[PDB]
Amino acid sequence: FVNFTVTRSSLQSQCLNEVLKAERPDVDEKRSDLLKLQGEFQLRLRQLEKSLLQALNEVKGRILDDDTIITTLENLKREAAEVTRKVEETDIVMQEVETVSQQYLPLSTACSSIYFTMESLKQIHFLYQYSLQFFLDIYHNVLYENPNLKGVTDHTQRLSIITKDLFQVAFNRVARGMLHQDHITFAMLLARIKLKGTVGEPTYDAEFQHFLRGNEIVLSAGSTPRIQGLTVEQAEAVVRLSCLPAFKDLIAKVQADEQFGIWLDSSSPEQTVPYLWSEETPATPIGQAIHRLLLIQAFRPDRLLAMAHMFVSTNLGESFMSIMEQPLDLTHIVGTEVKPNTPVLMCSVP
Amino acid sequence: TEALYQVGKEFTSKMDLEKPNYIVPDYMPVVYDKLPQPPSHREAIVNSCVFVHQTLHQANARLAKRGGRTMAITPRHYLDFINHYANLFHEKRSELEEQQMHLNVGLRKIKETVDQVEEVNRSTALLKSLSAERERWEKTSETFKNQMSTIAGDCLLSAAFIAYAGYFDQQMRQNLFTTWSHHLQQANIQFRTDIARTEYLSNADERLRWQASSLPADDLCTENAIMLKRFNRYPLIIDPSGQATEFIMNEYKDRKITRTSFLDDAFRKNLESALRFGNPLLVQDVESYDPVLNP
Amino acid sequence: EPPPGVKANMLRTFSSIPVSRICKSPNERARLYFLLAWFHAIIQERLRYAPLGWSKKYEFGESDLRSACDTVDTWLDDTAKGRQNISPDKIPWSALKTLMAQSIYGGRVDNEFDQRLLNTFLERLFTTRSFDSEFKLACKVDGHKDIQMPDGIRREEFVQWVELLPDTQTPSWLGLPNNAERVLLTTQGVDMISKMLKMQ
Repeated sequence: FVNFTVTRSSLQSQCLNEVLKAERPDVDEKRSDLLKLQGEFQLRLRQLEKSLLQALNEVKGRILDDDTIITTLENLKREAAEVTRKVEETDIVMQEVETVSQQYLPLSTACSSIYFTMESLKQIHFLYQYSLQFFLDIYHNVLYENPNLKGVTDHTQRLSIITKDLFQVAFNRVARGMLHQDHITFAMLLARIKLKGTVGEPTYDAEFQHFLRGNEIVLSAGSTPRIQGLTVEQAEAVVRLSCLPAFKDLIAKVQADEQFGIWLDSSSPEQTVPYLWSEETPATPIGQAIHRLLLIQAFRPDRLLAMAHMFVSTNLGESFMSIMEQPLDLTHIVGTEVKPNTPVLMCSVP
Repeated sequence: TEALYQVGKEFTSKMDLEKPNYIVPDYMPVVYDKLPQPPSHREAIVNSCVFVHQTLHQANARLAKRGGRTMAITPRHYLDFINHYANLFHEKRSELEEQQMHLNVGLRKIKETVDQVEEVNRSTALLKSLSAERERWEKTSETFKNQMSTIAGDCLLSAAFIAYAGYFDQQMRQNLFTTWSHHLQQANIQFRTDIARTEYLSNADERLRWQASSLPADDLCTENAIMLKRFNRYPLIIDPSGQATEFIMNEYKDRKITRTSFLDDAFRKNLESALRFGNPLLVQDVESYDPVLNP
Repeated sequence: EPPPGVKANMLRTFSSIPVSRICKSPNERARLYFLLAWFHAIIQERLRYAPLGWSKKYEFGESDLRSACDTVDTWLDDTAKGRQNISPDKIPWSALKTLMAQSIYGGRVDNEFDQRLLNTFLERLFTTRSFDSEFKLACKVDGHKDIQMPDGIRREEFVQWVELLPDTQTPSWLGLPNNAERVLLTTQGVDMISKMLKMQ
């Protein structure tokens, strides 16, 4: 068995090269010429070393006896030195190429993360089968036929637009072939990926880690007290959420808030989640979104989805998920997005 | 375990696995119950081979319990493992002796040239130009004994990777190789942790030609190419993107490879031709495998 | 699959039906279509609350909507014999209501109480009162506010009204209690978590 599976590094290199070709064609061409030059340069150096060794191994008597051997040795050494000189020159030009291409690494990382999320999407439904060519078509759509790059020339703004449109188009095309109930889940993951690509935001590893699982925190009979105004399930949710440093004084904060009960019976509490987490520095709006998500999961699980949507709206924009509410505009998709070789599978519920 | 151990012993008889300076570890990673209490170096080698074979069953179990897709581990995998071990050991030993012979002859010729110039300007300039080569050759000749010592373990690990790691992805390949390396460490088997697998089992010329044949610049792809080059059993390629197909066709254009499929009407004829004229053949759609290839 | 909500359902309905279909000689026709769309949306949206919206999961689909549209066109043309404007009390409300009660959306009903509910929606929705300024499609959705009948007489006004509907849909839009979604929502939320946990 010889399995050709997509690795994260290989896909990252592919996407980095593709965005370099699209955005900086001169830099990409120079890079290609440089790798070809260094490949043949290392080839030549290896041949020269082998030839020098074999010339020493195939000479009889003494080296000085035959001047032809001496001339060949001198020529080989001269060529080796000058090819090496070209090697350092190519190395510095690669340093220039590398410092140019350093700017597009986060986009390639996001590309690899999005593709591997799409591959993992098959775990939640058998219908969610996606090839690498599908994600590459999405990436090509974002890079070459993006209407938002029509008049923009600054490389930084083009890269930002490309990064935004990558997430948007990926969600649109994947969710058109997903059950609506799963859409938010995909959006959630995309947000988390876009959450990792922000330099100024923290990791939120513990908050997401308690967001998932969570029920694994075993509570004894004495561990969970009886809080007035909350049910047993709500009380255990408060106890589990209190494991965080930010929610350590959660029971006291809830008890000290007499209006909290009103918020517990509001139609849309996710819109007015009260400030119940203790933190020394003010949380970012996305951090506030995760704190409200934790509070809602603890207190109003029936509205969790709504809060999750708000979380997406905080990370990816208000209109990120708005296309799914619109009817399927099949004309444009068939005319432009679907290749003749690609069948249009239309899978319907009963 | 008895059968695997005895097969390893009989098949590695031609192997030069004798290390009189080998030290038995206090905690021997024993997988063979009737392994001698003071094991020899060859006994440790074959015991580690058996451990490598059982590690694949453990890995298949681990992927099975997680819902992953596993392929059956068979004694033919063990036979491929030992065959590759013998072949790679012999190849590396031969290459290293040849390299040392050339280096020694070059060094003695340089020394003779120095004696000749002592007993003029052009040859002194040549010797000044050859000083770096002489230093590098002496250093490489010094590393000869360490390379000799690590040959056995390096070849064992490389053969295990060639035989067993093809179906699995990058993470599982790394896990299996790390497990085998750790077991060799517990068995006091010498191997190198610095050289990469692809660099060890392929040269730069082959990698450059593979890049010419449109093999993607990836470590896993290079490992796949090495497997496609050194295979004992005929390879089965899994590539949804299909670039492996073009890589094979590009690598075998000069030898007139023919593309066919199990579902094609002419396949049998094509196969017959490929068998009679000795030409490379590429058969697609192995999910519809025709058992006529069984012999 | 079924549209996510009433707004999406009605947008899909107005997108599926041609403009020339709705904008024929009787100016009132558009409102009828809007009414039908609303009715259809409500009916379909009651399937999501599988035990409560209807006693049984019925396959209210595009065929029923097309049949209802054909019936509306047929009887409107029969009554409004090529006239620009038809008086609202002259619209054959009895014909449309009976045909939708017994045949269109009606033949699938095998329960007398679901039939009573379908008759309920038809009686409330298809009357002359639907053409008033203060007609009320839904009452007390969030305790205080409610959904008004748009004051449109052309299709594009109704499409704008549907497009301006908020994103705060509740089962009270369908006549169901607001808690009828609670458990379902909770399950889906937990479901999301599981799916997230399954993809790491």
